[PDB]
Amino acid sequence: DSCIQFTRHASDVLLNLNRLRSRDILTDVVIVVSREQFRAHKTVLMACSGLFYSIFTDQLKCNLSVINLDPEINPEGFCILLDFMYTSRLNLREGNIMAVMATAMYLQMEHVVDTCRKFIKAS
Amino acid sequence: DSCIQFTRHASDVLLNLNRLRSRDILTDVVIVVSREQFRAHKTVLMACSGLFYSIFTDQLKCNLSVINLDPEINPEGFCILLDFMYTSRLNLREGNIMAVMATAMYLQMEHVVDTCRKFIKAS
Amino acid sequence: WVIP
Amino acid sequence: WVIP
Ligand SMILES: CN(C)c1ncc(Cl)c(Nc2ccc3c(c2)CC(=O)N3)n1
Ligand SMILES: CN(C)c1ncc(Cl)c(Nc2ccc3c(c2)CC(=O)N3)n1
Ligand SMILES: [Cl-]
Ligand SMILES: [Cl-]
Repeated sequence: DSCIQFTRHASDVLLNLNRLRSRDILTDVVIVVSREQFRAHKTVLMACSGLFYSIFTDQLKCNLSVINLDPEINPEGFCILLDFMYTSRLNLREGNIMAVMATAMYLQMEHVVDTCRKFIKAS
Repeated sequence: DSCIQFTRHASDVLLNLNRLRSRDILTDVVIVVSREQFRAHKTVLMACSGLFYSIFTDQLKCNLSVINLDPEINPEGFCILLDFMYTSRLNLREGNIMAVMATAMYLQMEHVVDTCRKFIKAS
Repeated sequence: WVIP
Repeated sequence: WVIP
């Protein structure tokens, strides 16, 4: 086509979606990880995760307001990944990298799994 | 913070949100423009437009499944802007620039209004 | 704005 | 991935 493009548009959209999350505006699901609860937008979860994409395209699960993750999933690992989904920023540290990689493999977030494997290989 | 960042994350999120729109997955509103109907995600509309942000933060309008725009709004101008919201790409042409600018002013999409003013000033 |  |  003959379209023009606004370079910062995608980043600005994601920044506004994170503002809506922080104010709990139009969130339509709660993700339960052990005792911890995380509110989010189903569309953002699907856009970032192969696991949520599969869950919310299912004709029965698409209507659930609560999703319980596998009890092996660490709430901190999930929190770091949910923050990444809404910001593009990953808080990867020596003390959390194993829990982050395991959570990203479960959530099917291929690019996060890739950087975790590389950071572990370096050490 | 000490975060790392994935450069293509925001663009990849927006690409997946457009894939959901094209398949009509988790769309939660219909925007009526004269005789024409456009399905979309309220969160994406809010993230892109000052008008939709105001509408869907309203305690009564947040629950509406149908929004009717002002009859002066051109369906083609709206279609081009909805495509821009989900792609960052604007199909700006000599034959549509006046309808696109008028629709962007109504929708409160400041960056689109700015490029339309500049393109009109050049001609 | 750019030419993509 | 980059240092933002
Ligand atoms: C694959 N596909 C057509 C598609 N359309 C829409 C959405 Cl929201 C979607 N999201 C999704 C699927 C798989 C994966 C991801 C997002 C991230 C990832 O590493 N794998 N994937
Ligand atoms: C202004 N604010 C705190 C905010 N938070 C969340 C959202 Cl979704 C939002 N969106 C929005 C508001 C105003 C405008 C836009 C989006 C685009 C624009 O040109 N003006 N604005
Ligand atoms: Cl990823
Ligand atoms: Cl804009």
